[PDB]
Amino acid sequence: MIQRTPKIQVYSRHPAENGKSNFLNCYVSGFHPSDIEVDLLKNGERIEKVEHSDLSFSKDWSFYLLYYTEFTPTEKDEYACRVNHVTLSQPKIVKWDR
Amino acid sequence: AGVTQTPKFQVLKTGQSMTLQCAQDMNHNYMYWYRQDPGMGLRLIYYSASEGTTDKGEVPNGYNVSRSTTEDFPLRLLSAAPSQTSVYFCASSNREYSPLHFGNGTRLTVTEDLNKVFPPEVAVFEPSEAEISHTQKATLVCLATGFYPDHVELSWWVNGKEVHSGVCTDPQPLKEQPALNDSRYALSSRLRVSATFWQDPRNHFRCQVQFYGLSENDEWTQDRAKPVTQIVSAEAWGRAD
Amino acid sequence: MRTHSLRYFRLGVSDPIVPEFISVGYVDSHPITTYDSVTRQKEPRAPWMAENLAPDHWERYTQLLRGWQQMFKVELKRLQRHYNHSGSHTYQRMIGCELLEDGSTTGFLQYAYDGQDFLIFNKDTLSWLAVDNVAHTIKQAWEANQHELLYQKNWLEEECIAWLKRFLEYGKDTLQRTEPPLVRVNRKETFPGVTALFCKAHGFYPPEIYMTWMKNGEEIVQEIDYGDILPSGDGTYQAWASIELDPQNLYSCHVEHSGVHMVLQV
Amino acid sequence: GQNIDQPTEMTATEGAIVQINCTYQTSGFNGLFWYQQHAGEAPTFLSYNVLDGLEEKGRFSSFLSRSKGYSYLLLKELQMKDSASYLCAFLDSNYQLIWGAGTKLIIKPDIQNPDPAVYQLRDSKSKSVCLFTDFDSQTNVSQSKDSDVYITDKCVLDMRSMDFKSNSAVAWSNKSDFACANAFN
Ligand SMILES: *Cc1ccc(C(=O)O)cc1
Repeated sequence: MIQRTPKIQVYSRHPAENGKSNFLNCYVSGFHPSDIEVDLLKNGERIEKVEHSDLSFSKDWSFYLLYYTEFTPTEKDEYACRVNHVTLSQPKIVKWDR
Repeated sequence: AGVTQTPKFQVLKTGQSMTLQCAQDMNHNYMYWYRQDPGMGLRLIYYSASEGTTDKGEVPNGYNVSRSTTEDFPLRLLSAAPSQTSVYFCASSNREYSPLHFGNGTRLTVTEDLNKVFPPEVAVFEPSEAEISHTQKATLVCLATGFYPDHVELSWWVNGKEVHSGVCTDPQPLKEQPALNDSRYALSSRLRVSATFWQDPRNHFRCQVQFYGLSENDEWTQDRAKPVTQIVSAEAWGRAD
Repeated sequence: MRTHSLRYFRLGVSDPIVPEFISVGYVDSHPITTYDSVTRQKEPRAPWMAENLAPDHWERYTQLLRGWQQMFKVELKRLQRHYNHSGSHTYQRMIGCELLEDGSTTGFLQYAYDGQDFLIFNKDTLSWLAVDNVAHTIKQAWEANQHELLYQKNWLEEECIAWLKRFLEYGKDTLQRTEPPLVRVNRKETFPGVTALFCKAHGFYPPEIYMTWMKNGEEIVQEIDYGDILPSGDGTYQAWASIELDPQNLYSCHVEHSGVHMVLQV
Repeated sequence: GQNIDQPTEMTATEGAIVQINCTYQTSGFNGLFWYQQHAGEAPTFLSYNVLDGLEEKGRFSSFLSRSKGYSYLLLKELQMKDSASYLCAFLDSNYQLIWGAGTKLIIKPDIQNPDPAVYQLRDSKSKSVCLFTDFDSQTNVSQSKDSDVYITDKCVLDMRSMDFKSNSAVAWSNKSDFACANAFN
């Protein structure tokens, strides 16, 4: 049984600018099987009102989703994306930079 | 294997309920119920794309179905109406686009009054002496008369065994009163054999009509015998004179 | 117009924790339809599908999908029996067609077991390519049914393309629109010893975009770093390309999007 | 997924050929079927066409032009057993199965030595019936307009042990005075 670990990418809808209303994206792709768990963390803290695209299907048989939330960036606030998958021996946290 | 549909024949009174049963051992997902009426294509009543679902066809009113299992697709008549006089065909198919396998049909007649139900009289007519002399062949005719509904199977038995060779039975019973809505029916058959076979006195020829009418259960407050499901026969013996 | 495609996926899972069965359709990158073993209903995933297809379309495809859900469960169980496989595995189907920019068409049908190529249809030779010996068993049964092969070819070449054209019209204001990319180049000391040129595009639809870096406007550069075409969440997309350089040649970013070529020199 | 037309009825001679046309109008198509339904039996699958062209299966061929909305079922070396109704049906884009009203195929036997005659048969218990037999397959039997008079369809029997086929019709009456010449003209 061959399983594919998810690629995890964290970025803003628009170019970030501290104190301007934006959106924080976590795009989770290339993984198999379909069973995945995703959080957006603000300074290690799980964010509650978080949305996600429905499970999407790729031609190579892998899956992808988008996690997103409306957010205002600042200099002191650290945002990140935590993903668990059967392929991972522990959650993977990816920090947003810039 | 195939599609097992029951009953083959049924008479109902206006208002009566019934269930046609239909079973297939082919693992087919798709089962269908059709009615076939003179001069029009099969019309779908209900279908089922698999166990756990059903949906209306083009003519569902007065019927219902269930599909709790792959094997079975029963058709419920809620309240028999004369408009429901028809031949019903159950069908299955592996898939939405694959060929249909059909059951052998249910011929259903709905009457306002079970007092119009009559079994057949049966007579055998012996071969003409002129046919025998001119052709060295001998045509027996059977005539089933005075029956309603038109639910009969006519068979020829020669010395206790059913025959097919030399037999022609009318495809459809004929109305004795063609005007009348609920006319009683007649049906003819022919059995043709050689003169030498007809002339052997060992030969017993029986015309047998299986009639589908009332059951032992059904209520019957009427002078004449209860017109039940029954075989009516007439017979002739060969003659050497 | 450009290339458009219609694709339908099926996912089956034996012993889910997750639905047993999900189906989703796509026109290009856009979900149009969904169905799963929990809702047991075919639902639109785009407003322009909801608005142009009467209820009887949803009701009829609801019934067909209840059928496909049952066939998929039986088929999967069979594949696990063939393999001596126990516990959870995935069966997957993908069918679809493209209407290319030149008016010519493609069609594809394939299955996956646990996310691996199991069976691929060639609609030209009317044949299934099998990856292993259980595939080659199903290959046989399937290739013995000429009516099924021919039905499939006809589906992919006639029906699929006619559906795709039908859905393209319904969704034209979404699917045939262009949001041209906003492209910015900046030069950044990113880390100690590293100075880099970023060519960043965003706000674009459709998502298909070509971005490269050129040296003296002749040579395409060999050492380019690429940012994936990523959904921004607003129905538009974003991407970048970057190159490292000597703080002191003219470098240029080239972007091709929806029939428009763009050059940015530093 | 709209309309389908076939002939009500066709008549052809044993040993010969018949082509049963089926015309259909649809926006959407997933194939065209022919089924055979013998009198008093269930339909059985004959053929499936979805691509343009001719499919041969023994004595039977099925043709489709997708662009002309047109199929025919061709039957060669016609036999008496081919007598039945032929149902044309197609699938629309949504797998709705739309059925034609069917075509009744009547096969006339090749009567080599016509020997037309009317015979009267007495009841074995006794009453009589009339038999018109041994007539050519091109003979009209006029279904009567006298009301106490019953005349059946022509019926073809095969005495398989003698390799002899014959057409018959039967007539009877509830009237004491009824001659067998009054029947059949
Ligand atoms: C609506 C719908 C859903 C799935 C498919 C498929 O997988 O073939 C087709 C149509």
